[PDB]
Amino acid sequence: MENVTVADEYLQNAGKKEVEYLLSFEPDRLLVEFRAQAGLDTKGAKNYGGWENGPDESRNPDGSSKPGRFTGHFVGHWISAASQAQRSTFATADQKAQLSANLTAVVKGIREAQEAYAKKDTANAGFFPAFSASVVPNGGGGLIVPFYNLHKVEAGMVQAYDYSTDAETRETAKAAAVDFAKWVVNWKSAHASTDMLRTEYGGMNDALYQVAEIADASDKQTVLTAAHLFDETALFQKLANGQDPLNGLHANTTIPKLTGAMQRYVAYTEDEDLYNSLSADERGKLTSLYLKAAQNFFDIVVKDHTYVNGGNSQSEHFHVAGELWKDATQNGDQNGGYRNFSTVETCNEYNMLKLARILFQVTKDSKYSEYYEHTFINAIVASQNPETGMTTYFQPMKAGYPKVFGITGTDYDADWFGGAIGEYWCCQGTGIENFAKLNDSFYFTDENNVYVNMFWSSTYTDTRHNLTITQTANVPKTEDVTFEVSGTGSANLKLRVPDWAITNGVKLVVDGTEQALTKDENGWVTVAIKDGAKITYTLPAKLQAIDAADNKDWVAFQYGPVVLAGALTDTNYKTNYSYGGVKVRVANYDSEANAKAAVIPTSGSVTDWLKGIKEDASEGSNLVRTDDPNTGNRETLSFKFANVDGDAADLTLQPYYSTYKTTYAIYWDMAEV
Ligand SMILES: [Mg+2]
Ligand code: NA
Ligand code: NA
Ligand SMILES: [Zn+2]
Repeated sequence: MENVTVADEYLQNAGKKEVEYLLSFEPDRLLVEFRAQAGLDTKGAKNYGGWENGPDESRNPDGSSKPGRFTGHFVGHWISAASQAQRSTFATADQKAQLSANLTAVVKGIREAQEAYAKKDTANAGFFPAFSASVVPNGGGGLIVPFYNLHKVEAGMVQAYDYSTDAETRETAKAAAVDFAKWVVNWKSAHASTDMLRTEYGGMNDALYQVAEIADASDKQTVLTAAHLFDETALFQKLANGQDPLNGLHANTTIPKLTGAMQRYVAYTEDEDLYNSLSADERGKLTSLYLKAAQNFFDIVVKDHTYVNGGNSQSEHFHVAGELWKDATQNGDQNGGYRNFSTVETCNEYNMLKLARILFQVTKDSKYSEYYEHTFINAIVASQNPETGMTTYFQPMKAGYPKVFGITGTDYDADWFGGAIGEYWCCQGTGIENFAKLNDSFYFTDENNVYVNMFWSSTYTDTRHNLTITQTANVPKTEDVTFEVSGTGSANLKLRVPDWAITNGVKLVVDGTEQALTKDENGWVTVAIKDGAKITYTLPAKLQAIDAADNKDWVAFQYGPVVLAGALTDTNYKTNYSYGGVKVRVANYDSEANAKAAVIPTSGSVTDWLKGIKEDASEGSNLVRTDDPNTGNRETLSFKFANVDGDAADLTLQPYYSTYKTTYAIYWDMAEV
């Protein structure tokens, strides 16, 4: 098991805020709806409200009756995140003791509700009673996407089994998760003619495959059957056959299904007894249907459906391949609803990162690491307000919007949000996981190989070996990454040659001698390491312009792995949003800010102006790096346009990921005088 301490100050703050937020939740309030539906004493507690409202006005903080709600979804994410925080290195010993006690109380409380519910309703024994079993699988009575909500609890239980230090808690989580899988099988055999894939079910196949790994031998086949009930093979077949069926599909609905296809692959290939239990046909389909569907999905998404920050979707859906400008700009800027601002739901990138991660673990292809790094910085890290810890729903791509974050719904950050009842969007629930597990994908151990997935100052150890690796990195503020190795034994360090680096300037020095950048068949350079190894890896950052396939005149700028944004106008977090959907905050457009994002070359064409951008961002470039590399931290990166007219001439471009106090431009409108 990896242990990774994080020395990067921006990521330390991000992770510490999340631990504080997780600690602000009370177990009895998380447990209210489970208890109520199971007939157990609720101790007069209220649920946390918003998407965690239930049907009953006396238990809902806002007093509403049968509101649109997603009961259990955020409780499930909280179990995941509080578990992840036990494994991660942001929480102190004392924070971990308290959060672990809280996790144990929630896991035991849900198990108790499950068991009490099973006696009230034997036919549905094993159901997690977050809401009425009568609305499975399509919802009803204001309860939306039941299987999606249950998926979070089931996924949560696996994380608690994996990461709780409390033996009873692990055993309780396993019993709960296996009993829920048995429920899925019993429910579906009783409702054999009911389609349970038409309504969003989250990553239920994924979670159940993960349950099969933890189940007792005599339960595995039952859990595998449950998992496979949630494999949408008709979708997978289309994808495997090289179709792009995505136009009109809900994006966050779809992505986790393919992570579940990959979990099937992993579950069967990593347990020889399971692998051997398949037919020859089934065995071949692991590769020809499941892996192939996921590989092809990932590729079509990144090539044809992805914005410069690694994100996808508009109004929560995929649209026409390549029509990114159209989706981001031709859907209105009026306040409220889901319009231009509704690009790049943040859940989608949490899911894309998990898909890239399991594709990496199976294939070792460096392209998945390049994507991971890019999207982790420019969509996930970018999603957080560094003062509050809260996270985004949408990420607008058209210029002139602010970033809008959620609220706590707890006494955390009361100086910002006062006594307001929380909302607990999906994006806030994936959000808490993003920051609880923030250090889980820096390095991957595989036999005596150690893959460097991202470049961050950190220290890596693993209980399976006796080497310690300390990385110091600041890219792209400074260009040298160093590694220092201590301990005993040997290993093979695997390094990516980033596409974002100026290729001819990349240099690898190992123990004071330059090494060639020879790649293995998966794209990795390999360095033998042992005690006292010292590596300097020079990665000069490339400045580049990235347009949309459907509009050469809508252009974002990126320096090394950091997408830049222009700071346009001041924003006020108290008034800069409206509502859309179910209690979702959506950004309000600033048309004066948008007007500043016109990039008008003083002389010549837009094409010639773009050609005059230099990769090294030096004097003479049409976009010039202005910060001193040797002063300030990474977020002090700063750029200015040159040879342009109007307001853009005076703007600062800085990292998108750290921009939150102003409206911003990621994509600029290139225009002739
Ligand atoms: Mg796992
Ligand atoms: Na083009
Ligand atoms: Na001001
Ligand atoms: Zn979401």
